[PDB]
Amino acid sequence: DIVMTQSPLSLPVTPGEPASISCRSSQSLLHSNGYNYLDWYLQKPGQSPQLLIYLGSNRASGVPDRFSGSGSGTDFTLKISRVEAEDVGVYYCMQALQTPFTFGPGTKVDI
Amino acid sequence: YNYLYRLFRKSNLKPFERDISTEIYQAGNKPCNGVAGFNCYFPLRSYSFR
Amino acid sequence: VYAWNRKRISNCVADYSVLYNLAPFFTFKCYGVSPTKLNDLCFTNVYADSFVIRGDEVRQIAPGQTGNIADYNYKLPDDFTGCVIAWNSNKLDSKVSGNYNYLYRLFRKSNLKPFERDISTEIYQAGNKPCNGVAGFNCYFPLRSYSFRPTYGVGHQPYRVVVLSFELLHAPATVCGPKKSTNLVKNKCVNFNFNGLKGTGVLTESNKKFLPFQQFGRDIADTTDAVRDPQTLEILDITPCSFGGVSV
Amino acid sequence: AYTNSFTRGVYYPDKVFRSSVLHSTQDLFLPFFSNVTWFHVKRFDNPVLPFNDGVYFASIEKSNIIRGWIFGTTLDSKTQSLLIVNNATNVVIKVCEFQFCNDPFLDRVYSSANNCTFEYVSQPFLMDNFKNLREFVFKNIDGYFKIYSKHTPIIVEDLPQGFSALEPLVDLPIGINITRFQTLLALHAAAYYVGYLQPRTFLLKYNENGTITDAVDCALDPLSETKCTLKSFTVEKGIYQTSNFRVQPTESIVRFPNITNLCPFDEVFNATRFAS
Amino acid sequence: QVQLLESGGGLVQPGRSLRLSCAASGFTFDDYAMHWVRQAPGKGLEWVSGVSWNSGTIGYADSVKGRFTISRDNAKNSLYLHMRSLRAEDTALYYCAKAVEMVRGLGADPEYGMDVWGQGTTVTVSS
Ligand SMILES: *[C@@H]1O[C@H](CO)[C@@H](O[C@@H]2O[C@H](CO)[C@@H](O)[C@H](O)[C@H]2NC(C)=O)[C@H](O)[C@H]1NC(C)=O
Ligand SMILES: *[C@@H]1O[C@H](CO)[C@@H](O)[C@H](O)[C@H]1NC(C)=O
Ligand SMILES: *[C@@H]1O[C@H](CO)[C@@H](O)[C@H](O)[C@H]1NC(C)=O
Repeated sequence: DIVMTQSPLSLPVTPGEPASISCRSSQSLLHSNGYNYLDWYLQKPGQSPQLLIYLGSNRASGVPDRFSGSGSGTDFTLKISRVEAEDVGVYYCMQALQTPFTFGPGTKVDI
Repeated sequence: YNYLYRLFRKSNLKPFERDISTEIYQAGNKPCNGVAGFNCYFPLRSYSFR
Repeated sequence: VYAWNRKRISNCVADYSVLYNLAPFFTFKCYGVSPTKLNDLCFTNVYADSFVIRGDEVRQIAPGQTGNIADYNYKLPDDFTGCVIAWNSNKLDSKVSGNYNYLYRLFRKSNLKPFERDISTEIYQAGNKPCNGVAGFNCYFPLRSYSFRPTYGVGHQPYRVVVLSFELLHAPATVCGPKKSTNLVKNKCVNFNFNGLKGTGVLTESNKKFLPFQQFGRDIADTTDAVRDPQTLEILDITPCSFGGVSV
Repeated sequence: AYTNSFTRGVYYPDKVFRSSVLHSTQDLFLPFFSNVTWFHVKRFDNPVLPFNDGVYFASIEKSNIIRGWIFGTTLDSKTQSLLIVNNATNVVIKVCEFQFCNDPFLDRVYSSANNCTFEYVSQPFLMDNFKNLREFVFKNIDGYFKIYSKHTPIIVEDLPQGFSALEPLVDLPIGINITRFQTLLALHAAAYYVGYLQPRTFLLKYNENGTITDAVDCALDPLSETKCTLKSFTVEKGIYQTSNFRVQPTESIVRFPNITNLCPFDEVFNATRFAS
Repeated sequence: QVQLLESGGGLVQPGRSLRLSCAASGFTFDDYAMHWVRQAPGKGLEWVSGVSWNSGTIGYADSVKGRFTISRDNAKNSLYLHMRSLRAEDTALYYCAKAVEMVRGLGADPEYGMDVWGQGTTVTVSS
């Protein structure tokens, strides 16, 4: 029963520059272990979604090192160091601490 | 339940020896001090002959 | 309990003493063997069945028992040769709004066979009209939900049950008990047992080159001369504690 | 083709250490001086050879092309079988059902995980400018599965003239019905051999370190029979008695005088009218 | 290669039942927490239900609680999602995803990391 939001709602990015997206929650996701349970997913339009970051900032397997995740408490950020023509779609942040899980409304990135 | 039996004991029996003492059993590294509880088994349990 | 999970266990030594050294496992009803005795016993395979039930239905997990759990959910055979472990868990398994992650089969046309699992949700046609998959008069959903609550009664408070079955049938044993390496007494004459090799004599320190895979050492008349220390890969000669013909 | 296995295929029959003694064992061995099946590789060959009792697999391999083995009797997910592979620095011995293909290859294509029942992981059995000899004795006994190994340099194709024992590499008590084996490798000039072990009685000469240094077969030739009778390698001049020449029976005979009495069953079964 | 195949889609009237099935091939079935996630037409994702490695469900969505019933079968590597009380608002795609962290490989057990996704079905309801 936790509600999360993202900002900006939709931002146009141009290939060759960084971009920053923020995901905000209602309850701090700091566990007793001290790990953040927010995960970042990219659902490309017309294709099944894919994992980008899990466990707050730990990079997912098989993705390039152009993505960076930061934040803690109730604010987390995803920064694409360099954006290109294959970085368009929809981004979501999903909780993994209090069941049931939730997915944010989603940010739409385009050219 | 006129008939009962033993299943836990510190050491096995002797030929023609009838162990009879009603001594609480300690199955753990900790004692029992004559009080029922964890690792505290009464030496005799009863069969349900039906 | 209707969809009970079964974890096959093999290729491993099971320290049963660990769980035997824990008060919370208050209900430790075993049948056909002694826990202490089996800690030096071996089996080919072990099956670990786990599920959660109410407080007072623990008795139903037993051979020759009847009820919703015993007839429709988890039936033990008459010739059961294993253990039953059950404890109360009001904190994790329960909730303040009630738990809905739990189901028990209430209706079924026929009693289960021992260790049979049934996860099919098909309306129990109790009457003579077909149900077509929609609940109604004489048409009941097979499962219902336990309302586990923190303030519930003990007989209704949650309970986790673990059932261990042992079947060493025509199979190379893959599960034995961890009989702790006992002491080793050297230069004083003893009776010894070394990994199924149990003679009598005095243990000593050896110097004979031993190939690593080699275990024993046999002299002329197939006498066990050298034995690899089971833990440390060293060698212990076995020459009978010094003797020499006595003449007067 | 056919070649000569001069003195090859001697594995430690027991984990029992000895020293300077000779031990006339009697177990499943590969007899000396046997015609072994020879293959080599555009032209190739990969049948399903029968695993009769035991295979002294040999591979004079330049650069580690042979990639595991597959054993069983059907190999089509009907019967529980096994698969052994050699990853870059690890090996896997699994026991599952499997469905294969005509040309499984990599840059595989088969049901690796199906109704599985046993798994295994270890270091790379196939260690690694010589065509290093990779002898492996594959055998199963009493419901157990045994393999042996050796890794020796080879200079430049036929088996060498030398004696090398085989340590028991890894044991594994699977115990399933097996009849036919198939080798596995990848091409993108390597020889794999298959002998057949047979019940046989051997003499073995353990050295001062428990290592085998020589072997003698009892049933090869008369002089070897003497050696195995005197329990010695050198045989002094003389006349020895070794065994007993005996002829075997040929066929079977049963005898009985002409039979005259037959039970009157017809009179009951073919009776015109039965009683009430 | 790891494969997640789901089946069970088709037009069904409101007030009926369905049973989606997801088949896994290419990994040890009992060391990954499966998940069921819907995907409404032209909208964002929405978590539906899940199951741990030991066939223990981990709750369903708040707005769907009361009808859905998930079940697991490790012997056949098969996950099923019985659906009850079908209504017009249940038309959407459905993917079955898998966790990433193997159990007991590191505090508690993992449930996050929906990495591999099969192609969802097209369950729809209308009259
Ligand atoms: C008869 O009594 C003696 C005296 O207690 C027992 O000897 C002891 O046995 C216990 C275990 O039951 C050991 O812990 C002691 O070290 C033994 N020595 C002592 C204290 O005498 C003896 O075991 C009893 N007879 C039988 C058959 O158990
Ligand atoms: C356990 O065995 C290992 C060798 O396998 C040894 O190094 C270690 O000291 C032993 N520890 C004990 C005594 O439990
Ligand atoms: C045992 O191994 C040693 C290693 O140096 C070797 O010198 C010796 O010859 C071997 N055993 C024999 C043949 O005595």
